[PDB]
Amino acid sequence: EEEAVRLYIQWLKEGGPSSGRPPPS
Repeated sequence: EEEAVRLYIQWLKEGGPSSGRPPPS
């Protein structure tokens, strides 16, 4: 189950403040 993407894409994608944040990976 994707804990992630709400968490991961939460990092970078659409609503994700990237460039200066550690990802799920």
